[PDB]
Amino acid sequence: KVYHQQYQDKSREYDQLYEEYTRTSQELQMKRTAIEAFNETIKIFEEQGQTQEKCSKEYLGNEKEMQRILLNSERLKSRIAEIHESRTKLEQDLRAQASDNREIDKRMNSLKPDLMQLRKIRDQYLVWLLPHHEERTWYVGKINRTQAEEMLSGKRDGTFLIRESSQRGCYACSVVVDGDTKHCVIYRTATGFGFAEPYNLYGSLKELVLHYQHASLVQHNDALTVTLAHPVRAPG
Amino acid sequence: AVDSQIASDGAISVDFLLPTGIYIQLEVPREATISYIKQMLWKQVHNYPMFNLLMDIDSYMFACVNQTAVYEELEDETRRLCDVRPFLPVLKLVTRSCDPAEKLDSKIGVLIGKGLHEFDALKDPEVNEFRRKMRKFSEAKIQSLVGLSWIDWLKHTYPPEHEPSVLENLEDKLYGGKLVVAVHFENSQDVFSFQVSPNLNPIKINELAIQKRLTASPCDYVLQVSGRVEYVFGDHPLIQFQYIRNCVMNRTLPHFILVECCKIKKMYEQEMIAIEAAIIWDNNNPFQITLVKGNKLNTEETVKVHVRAGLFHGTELLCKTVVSSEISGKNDHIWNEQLEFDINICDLPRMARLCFAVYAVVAWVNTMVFDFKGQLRSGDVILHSWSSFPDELEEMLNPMGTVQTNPYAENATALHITFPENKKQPCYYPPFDKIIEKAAELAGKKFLAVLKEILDRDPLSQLCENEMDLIWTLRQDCRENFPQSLPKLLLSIKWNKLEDVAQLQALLQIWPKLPPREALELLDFNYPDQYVREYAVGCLRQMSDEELSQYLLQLVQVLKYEPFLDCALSRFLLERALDNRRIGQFLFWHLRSEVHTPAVSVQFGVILEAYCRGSVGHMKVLSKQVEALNKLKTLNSLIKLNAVKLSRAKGKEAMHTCLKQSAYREALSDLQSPLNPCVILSELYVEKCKYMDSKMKPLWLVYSSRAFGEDSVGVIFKNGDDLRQDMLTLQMLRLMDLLWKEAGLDLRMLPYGCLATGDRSGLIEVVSTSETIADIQLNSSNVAATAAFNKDALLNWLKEYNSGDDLDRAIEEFTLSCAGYCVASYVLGIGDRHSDNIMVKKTGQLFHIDFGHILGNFKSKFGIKRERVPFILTYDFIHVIQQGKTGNTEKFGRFRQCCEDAYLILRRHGNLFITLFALMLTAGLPELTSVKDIQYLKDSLALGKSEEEALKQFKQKFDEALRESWTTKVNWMAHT
Ligand SMILES: CS(=O)(=O)N1CCN(Cc2cc3nc(-c4cccc5[nH]ncc45)nc(N4CCOCC4)c3s2)CC1
Repeated sequence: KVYHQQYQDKSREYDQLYEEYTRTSQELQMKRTAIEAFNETIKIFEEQGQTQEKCSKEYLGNEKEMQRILLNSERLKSRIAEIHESRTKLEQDLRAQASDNREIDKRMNSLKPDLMQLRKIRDQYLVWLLPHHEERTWYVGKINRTQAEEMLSGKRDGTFLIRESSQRGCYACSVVVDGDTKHCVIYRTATGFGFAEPYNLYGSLKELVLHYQHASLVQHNDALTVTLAHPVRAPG
Repeated sequence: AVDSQIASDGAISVDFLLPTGIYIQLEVPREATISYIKQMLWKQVHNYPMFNLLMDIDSYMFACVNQTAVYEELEDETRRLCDVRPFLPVLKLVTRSCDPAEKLDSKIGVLIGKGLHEFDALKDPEVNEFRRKMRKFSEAKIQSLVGLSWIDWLKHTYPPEHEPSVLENLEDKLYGGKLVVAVHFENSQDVFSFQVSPNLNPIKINELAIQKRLTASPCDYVLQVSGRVEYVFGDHPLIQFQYIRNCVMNRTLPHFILVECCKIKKMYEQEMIAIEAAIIWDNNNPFQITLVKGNKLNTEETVKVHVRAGLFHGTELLCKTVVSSEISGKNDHIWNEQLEFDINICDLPRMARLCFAVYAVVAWVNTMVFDFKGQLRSGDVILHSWSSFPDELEEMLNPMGTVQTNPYAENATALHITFPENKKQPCYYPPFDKIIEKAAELAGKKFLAVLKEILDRDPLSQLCENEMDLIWTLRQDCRENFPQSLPKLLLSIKWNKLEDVAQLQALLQIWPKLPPREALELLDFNYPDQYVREYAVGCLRQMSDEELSQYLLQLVQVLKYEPFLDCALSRFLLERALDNRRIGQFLFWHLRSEVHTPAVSVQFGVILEAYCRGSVGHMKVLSKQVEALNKLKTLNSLIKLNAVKLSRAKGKEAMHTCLKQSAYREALSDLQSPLNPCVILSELYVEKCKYMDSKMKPLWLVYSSRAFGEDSVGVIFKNGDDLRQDMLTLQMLRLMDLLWKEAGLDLRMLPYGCLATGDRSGLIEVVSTSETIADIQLNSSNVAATAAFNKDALLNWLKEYNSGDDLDRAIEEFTLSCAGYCVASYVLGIGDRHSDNIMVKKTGQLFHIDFGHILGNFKSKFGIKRERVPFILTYDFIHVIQQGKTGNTEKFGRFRQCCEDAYLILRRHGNLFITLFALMLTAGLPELTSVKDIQYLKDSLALGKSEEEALKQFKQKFDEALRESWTTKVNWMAHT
């Protein structure tokens, strides 16, 4: 009777299994490498047993060398001993790590179809296959910096009241920075509007304002800090 | 504890197995010279019986078992005991003159990391059938090498690189026609300069070279590139040689050394000295398979039992998902059942793949219906399954997975199966000729419009039945107008019946050869046929070694896919690698990098020895490197340890002293770069070698190319990380640079060298005079250290190293390289790029560095997830392009032009990208897991939409980044 509640926490249970398995399988080929090496070392010691027995039959003085050789065959016998035990203890640890990895495929492959069953519910989950918004709130038509500084002085340290530039068919932006009012030129171009050439792709002087309340002025000038939180017509 | 390499200092108790069986144990210092030990043992030899049946020290040499079960005959008596870490302390003193050419078989097993006996230990026919097949051919090449006179040998060992008409795009980056080339004689201290036509033959430089009054034929001399085993000679124009082309292209001075024939003769003779060390169809009935028991103890709550079957030919299924009899899914595993296969035995593809699994709701084995010689697999066969190895998506039964079974028996799954062995005379595949006779017996200007709209849709896009029908219907018409459509056609017909198959095979022979770039598709999962593949490579066989080296990575990954061993691809790759320009080395290196992994261990292992064998000469150099790399691994291991108890600057010293020691300065010095086979390595500039701040503390090796090489080389050895994503994304970048230059666009890109040499090991190549943009920014007086720490730091940087005229090229090279990277990044969906991973050379060139994730978002292995990588631009790039110059429309416009142009060029070869990323599925990358992954490209490249419908999309994406130009600039290093 259960539907969509969560997923993310049980999803990561696969890696809680896979992160240790990959390390374990890696250690198992590594542990098998040594048994191959161990089983190959023995082969050389085994060859020694043959040679010491064949080379010893060479008695072509013979009484004192009967025991000196015997001793060395019996020490060489005792080396292949501890190295058969040393190999067996590693062979026992392979059997252990390998058994543990089988009890993990018992956990790994049991949680894999949970996502396969989820497919019918999961893929069917379907439905689909701001005070600057007013023009006059920041626009102040034909003005001069003198008349711009006038209004803005006394207002908060982040207000927008944009004039029109001294320059023929341009615009300007009079802004109260954290300290006082600063005025920059906003430009017209076929590409749109904006303070500087590669960065003036704004269709309207309003969509610009709307995309500079989020973004800082700092790029165009280090001096021009604060963005635009308040235009004109504050509550209360 | 599994090997002696951890923090320990003193002597070690080693066993000395004499030829007379005299066992002797002696405590010998750990870091002792193997000759010092040989001498040491010799002292006590007499206090032990049989002291007289021995010869002198110098007639005997030690032998051991490596950390890899290999019997290591130690000729080089100068190696430290620990520098040749024997698995067990034991050393068998053998006679130096143990000449049975099993001393060769030692030398080989050692290089590879698999002892040759292991192939005999498999006892399975094919391994031996093919080791012996290749050995015949490998030894034919060794024999080809013996006759050859001087210079002709060079053409076989290090052949010069040719590149016709690449200049018919970009012309004369030379003062007039005249090329400026530099030459000096062998051990000469004085160089000479020449003004030369780029259209002349190298012989003119030799004629000019002899014009030095100091009192031989120009032909008795050869032009070797100064600091590389790279040679330039032959009846060809100077510009045609890739070397010259590059110097021309990057306004660099071609550096040549003149070698007297007798010096190359000398090398040839010393190599030939070592070369001497070479001492039924008519069975109209249904097909069905009988099987017996399984072997699982595994228990499940919601569902009890598990058992499945079914058979395919690539992706295409030929039967329904056949189930089986229910036993005890919590206890009893033994059973028997006759498995129903509603398919005739006559209409069966010789490349048919019988697949098996169980009810996952759990292991799998997939084994082929036919064998190495196309004999119907029949009789009792054991199938060693892959438990907990199935991928998340497989279409019930997995058809993709290997036909080569699990190496483990104990505590690793298996399966019992029998096939119709019945008759004393068996059933073999219909001959390579008889299927053409089957077709001969069986015997569109309007459509031109329709099928162009069908035979276009990208390799990953799979056709719907009706399309398939028309493709087969109008098959002769498309053969004549759309030859490039056979990949689509080869998938149109169901491989279920022989009549169509015959007609299809007939077509291939009478079908023209597609280009190598195109042919590559015919080597993925879609096309498993032994004759399409034989033709696919057919086309590759007609490609340059330089073009070959390009698609080599994924060609090696197709060897991983291959179901057999004696395939045309292996035969081709070895045929090519045995005649290498530098091919053989990468072929060899790429193979070891994976021989460590079970499923490929036999595969690559065999191929590897088959190379080593045909490479009896060069063998020394490859080993020189293997030793060079191991020494690095350890020094790094010690570097990790040091870093804890050592100061950043004290651990540097530690590293420096370690390098300065007898063992290091010998091993990892004066023996050829693995990254570039031509690049010589020579003396280390120790004082300048370092290790990185990173979690794996990677080494930074600087190689002062002594006297001859103009400047220094710089390598990065990194052990602990998967260096394969980089290795592939860097190769992808090399392609984009290829394609753009092809179309006509040198965006001055830097896909710097990268090779993963093993398991989480490998090398990155260092780019000279470079710097991280984070590095450039901090440690600079940011506009008199007053405002915005970022702005113009990157500009002043360039200004510092570029004087007047130079500043223009610098910013010019900055722009297009930035443009080139901006596109290539987005397109390949390279994520989480920050000023810490973007870099700038002192030439102005820009480039990328930490390729953690591609074709989706970067999330660590624990929680690996995907996200669309948007196009990104930083304020910092624009600012430089601009120069800070408040208003323009020619430089930040030149940028956008390039950006657009580039994006459009990639779109055209979008299929080439999707094909390579598709062949790279086998490789096993954490990212490339499925065809759902390659599907990212289709979107990034806007592969459905037309050029201008798709340009408009990107034209918008690019502008939207100019909107987030400071916004992204912030994300690059604010918190970072
Ligand atoms: C002095 S310090 O080295 O200890 N320290 C740590 C890092 N350094 C900056 C650099 C990091 C860096 N990482 C990489 C890399 C990292 C991980 C994976 C990779 N794939 N490719 C490169 C690379 N590739 C690099 N090269 C550069 C040029 O040639 C090319 C590479 C550089 S340069 C400076 C401060």
